[PDB]
Amino acid sequence: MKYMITSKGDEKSDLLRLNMIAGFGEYDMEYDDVEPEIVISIGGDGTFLSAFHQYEERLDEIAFIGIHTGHLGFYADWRPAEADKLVKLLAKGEYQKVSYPLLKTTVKYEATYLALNESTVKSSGGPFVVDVVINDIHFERFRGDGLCMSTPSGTTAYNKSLGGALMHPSIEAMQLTEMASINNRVYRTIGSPLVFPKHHVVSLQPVNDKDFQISVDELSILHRDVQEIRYEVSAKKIHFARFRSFPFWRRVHDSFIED
Amino acid sequence: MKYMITSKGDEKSDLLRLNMIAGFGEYDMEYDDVEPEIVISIGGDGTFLSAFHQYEERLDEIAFIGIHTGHLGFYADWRPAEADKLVKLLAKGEYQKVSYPLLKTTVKYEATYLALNESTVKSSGGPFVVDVVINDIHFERFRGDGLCMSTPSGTTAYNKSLGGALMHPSIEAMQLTEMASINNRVYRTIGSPLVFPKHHVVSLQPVNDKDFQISVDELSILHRDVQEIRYEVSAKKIHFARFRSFPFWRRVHDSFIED
Amino acid sequence: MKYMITSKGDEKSDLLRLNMIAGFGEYDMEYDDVEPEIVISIGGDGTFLSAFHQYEERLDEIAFIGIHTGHLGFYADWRPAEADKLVKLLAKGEYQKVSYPLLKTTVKYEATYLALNESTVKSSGGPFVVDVVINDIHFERFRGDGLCMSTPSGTTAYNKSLGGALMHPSIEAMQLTEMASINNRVYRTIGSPLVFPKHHVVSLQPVNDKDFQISVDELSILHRDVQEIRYEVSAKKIHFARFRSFPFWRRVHDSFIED
Amino acid sequence: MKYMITSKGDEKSDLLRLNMIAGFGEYDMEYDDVEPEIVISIGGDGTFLSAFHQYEERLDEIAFIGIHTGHLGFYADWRPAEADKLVKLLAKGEYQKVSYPLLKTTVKYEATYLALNESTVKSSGGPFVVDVVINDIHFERFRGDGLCMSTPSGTTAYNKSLGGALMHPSIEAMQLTEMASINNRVYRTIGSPLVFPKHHVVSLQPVNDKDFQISVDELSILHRDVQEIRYEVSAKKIHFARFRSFPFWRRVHDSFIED
Ligand SMILES: Nc1ncnc2c1ncn2[C@@H]1O[C@H](CSSC[C@H]2O[C@@H](n3cnc4c(N)ncnc43)[C@H](O)[C@@H]2O)[C@@H](O)[C@H]1O
Ligand SMILES: Nc1ncnc2c1ncn2[C@@H]1O[C@H](CSSC[C@H]2O[C@@H](n3cnc4c(N)ncnc43)[C@H](O)[C@@H]2O)[C@@H](O)[C@H]1O
Ligand SMILES: Nc1ncnc2c1ncn2[C@@H]1O[C@H](CSSC[C@H]2O[C@@H](n3cnc4c(N)ncnc43)[C@H](O)[C@@H]2O)[C@@H](O)[C@H]1O
Ligand SMILES: Nc1ncnc2c1ncn2[C@@H]1O[C@H](CSSC[C@H]2O[C@@H](n3cnc4c(N)ncnc43)[C@H](O)[C@@H]2O)[C@@H](O)[C@H]1O
Repeated sequence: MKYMITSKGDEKSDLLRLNMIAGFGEYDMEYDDVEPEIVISIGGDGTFLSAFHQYEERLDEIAFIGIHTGHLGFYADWRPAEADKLVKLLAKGEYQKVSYPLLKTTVKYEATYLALNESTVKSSGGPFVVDVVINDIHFERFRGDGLCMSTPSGTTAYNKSLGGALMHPSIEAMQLTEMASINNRVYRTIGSPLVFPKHHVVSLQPVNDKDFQISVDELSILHRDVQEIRYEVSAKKIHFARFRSFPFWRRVHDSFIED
Repeated sequence: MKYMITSKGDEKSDLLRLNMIAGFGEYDMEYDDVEPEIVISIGGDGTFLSAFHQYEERLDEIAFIGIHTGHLGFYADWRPAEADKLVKLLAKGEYQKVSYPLLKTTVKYEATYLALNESTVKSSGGPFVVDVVINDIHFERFRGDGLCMSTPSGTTAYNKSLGGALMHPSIEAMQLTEMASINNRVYRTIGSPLVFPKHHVVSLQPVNDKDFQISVDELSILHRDVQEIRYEVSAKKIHFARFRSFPFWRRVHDSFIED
Repeated sequence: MKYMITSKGDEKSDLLRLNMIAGFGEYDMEYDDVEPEIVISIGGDGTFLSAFHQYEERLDEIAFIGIHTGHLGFYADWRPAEADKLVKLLAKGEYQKVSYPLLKTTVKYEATYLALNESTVKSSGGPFVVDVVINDIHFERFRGDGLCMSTPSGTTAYNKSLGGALMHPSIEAMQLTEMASINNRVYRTIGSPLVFPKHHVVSLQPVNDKDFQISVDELSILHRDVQEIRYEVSAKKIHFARFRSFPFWRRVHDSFIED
Repeated sequence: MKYMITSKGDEKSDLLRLNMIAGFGEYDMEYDDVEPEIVISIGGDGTFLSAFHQYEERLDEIAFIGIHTGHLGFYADWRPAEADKLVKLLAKGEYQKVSYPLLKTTVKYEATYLALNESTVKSSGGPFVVDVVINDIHFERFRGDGLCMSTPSGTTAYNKSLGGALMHPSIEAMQLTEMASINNRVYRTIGSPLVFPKHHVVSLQPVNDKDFQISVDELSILHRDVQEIRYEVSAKKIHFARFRSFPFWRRVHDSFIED
């Protein structure tokens, strides 16, 4: 199979990558970073996120795998010590694929983005004020620091820090959380995180200022003269190559409770 | 069709019920509170919850409708002034059915319960301490006041007060929230609400004391010599009779933002 | 000096107590559990809390010291291994006293209680609903699970679990936190914890049911036919005997961040 | 007395100001915006905050008064309709002064600032990571969006939105709240807001990046090559001219519960 390997670019990760490439040389495996079928990321979740965005135009043709040299690995299944076992298993085509939901962001002045973790919106530094419209229905006028829309796998990231729920990635949904909402006599938001199914469309519309800092995972990005920001669950999915059982809730336990 | 009407039992609700029965007398509609096909609740959500539990052995044969004389009505679609329009529409079979997910609780010493909103667990007054087991995997030792497991329609109730996410009821899931968790050097919980798909089983197991106060919606219930408490999304669903568009997110807006 | 020692009552604590008493026998130190000037607690914070309540009628005549055999010790300064150094330092009168604020609870049908950590109020099992009156001014109608009023040293306990602020115990104040407040169109609470100075009086008044479960630290206590529950910062203080520097914020760091 | 009046600068506020000046012309009152003894603000809390910062070098020589043409007025005592009664009462020297605590911010590369509401720190857009040092004791490594340090009167503002406690302004203290803290296996913060007495010093120190966006009330301000950010309760206080009883907790009730 065609494969490539991205590295965090430190000594540890670069050497592990060189060793895996040497190991793949002993099988029918071609290194191709233009049209790979397998993308191996060696580093942290940041490296993994970069791999995803490198190859987001061929998501349906790629299965992703992560090796963690950190630190945490929510998108790592593998420790560096098991790199040889992985080469072997991967060479013999010994895996089933698992798909996770993604988030489509549309910015209208249209620019469209795909997020694996989340997309957030904040001011250019003045007040944030936006109207939140759900399936063409006006839901609330949000005043505060910003808003975050998360995929299920993203719920353990920024979402978690904002008080969001952790959602199993078999659920096809997206989750909206508030950053520092203003609530008083005058000014009212729901307060609570909101979980939306497939085919629901959440639209953010400016009230005064039309300049926003928009993030998509690790990318952040001042957008000027914005008319609308639209969120929905993508029709596209990320596919992981999976080689043993490592359930989501065990990954959550390992990352947050104890390992 | 066979129908019945439950009332909150105050003057307003009883008279509305008598008037609807008189109105149904002008159509091919038989009052039968043993085997109804339509159950009309007149009161608040408490009255509605009682109606549901009255008839939970024939959920697949019944479509529910709520008239609110309160106050709030998350399970009300109807104001008292529209009672005549409802009699008319209902008589002519002019409706599509909408189904919402339910929560199965199993208490092992087996007693099984069905919740429309939630089931909660707290101590008999001493410390609460339970082990939380997800699909046979030990996830955490919870120390605090209690735990709440919510259906999607229940997410606006007790769940919301505990910091839970609001979930659209088209999502087949259940949501676990903490009550006053202890977190320190020693003692660790996830903190965050957790959303589980269909077929996931969350099990609570005692550590010291085996006596718990368990609630299922409005029913609460000291259980003695408990071995296990098991939660999963039910295979059963509640069916509503629905006569116009009144989207979930608009109901949420109306109940929490402004009406 | 007159002293006594309370023990958690396990093997470890009882033996440490016997050894300290033997060590005190070599100085001018009289064991007197009726009118002690020093009260040594050996166990956890629960043991310490019991010691405090044992002797709350002679708080101005007593200095308290805690040895932790647990676990956590917010009211422990001492590990079991330093028990000999403590006997020595204490025998030679080698200490300055530090005072912490206390909370006065008055229950009117008057019963008055003193809390070192907190006093809480919940239902007898039905709805909790109370009117919150601050210095004779009606502030809110609280609907939810209950309320907690904390001393500064108590802010690390139940208060912390309810989202309360941690307050340095040099601040003469009390802090009110909510348990699962209901907030919607109809029903409104402040949401936020509230910190009150000395001489402010917070009064809770029943709306329907007049039966409440009231806790004062580890004591809990169904009160019937309640007219009022009144909170204010006590004029009385707890005195600790203190032998080296162990700042509050370092105790907090050690108990919650890492030790 | 020497006085001046700042206006929000809309039609309503400018005309009210012109009318008050005309009314003051009938008493022994000199308009002096260089060395006033009374500073009247007409607008919102934003206008009030600007007045405070206009005159922060002569805080001990000035008593402040606010008229609200909004909206909310936490620093307003007065509605526009009572402007005449105020001119009269103020002319006759008919008032007692009330003082509120302030927050000193020191930024070391020293620049010092005084806040009436709060000072916050966030990244220049990369990760925020800072070491939190309390009275020279290392307390935590904070990873997240930022931190907020609030005065007692500021606790109803940004602080409240971040989950902070509301504190009565007779308490001489400052309150530190987190913005979106990261908490996992690796990375740990206290979570809870922290309340510090007078004479406690909280210091923030950079870990990697040394560029921060620092706010002081409405002023925000990229600081480059930062070595330290230091917070303590100021020795300086803001004085209000006060003409009738309008207790803090009633102001809170009116702004957040109902008016
Ligand atoms: N999926 C997931 N779960 C848990 N942790 C994750 C995940 N993805 C990344 N990370 C962790 O994010 C950290 C840097 S990844 S770079 C971009 C991500 O930063 C995250 N981020 C940004 N600000 C915050 C805050 N304030 N809190 C939590 N997470 C944040 C956000 O989700 C972005 O997608 C590092 O500790 C990773 O292990
Ligand atoms: N589904 C739903 N959404 C929103 N509000 C609801 C719902 N169902 C009932 N209610 C409201 O609950 C109140 C009493 S219903 S009796 C049993 C329910 O009480 C609810 N409960 C109990 N304690 C609390 C607290 N502390 N907070 C919120 N909700 C609570 C819980 O969900 C139970 O299912 C009344 O205001 C109803 O309009
Ligand atoms: N002051 C203080 N700080 C931190 N931890 C404390 C403190 N005092 C006691 N404790 C801890 O409380 C636990 C049992 S003490 S018995 C009575 C106390 O229980 C506490 N309690 C009760 N329910 C809860 C919940 N749900 N969360 C936190 N704390 C709770 C409350 O403050 C009472 O005063 C044990 O881990 C002690 O180390
Ligand atoms: N003291 C006080 N209490 C309550 N509300 C206040 C106060 N001071 C100002 N305000 C309100 O802040 C709003 C704009 S004032 S301009 C600078 C202030 O903005 C506030 N701010 C900035 N971001 C937020 C967020 N996200 N939430 C709450 N407050 C925020 C912060 O406290 C700054 O001092 C307006 O509604 C005022 O009535």
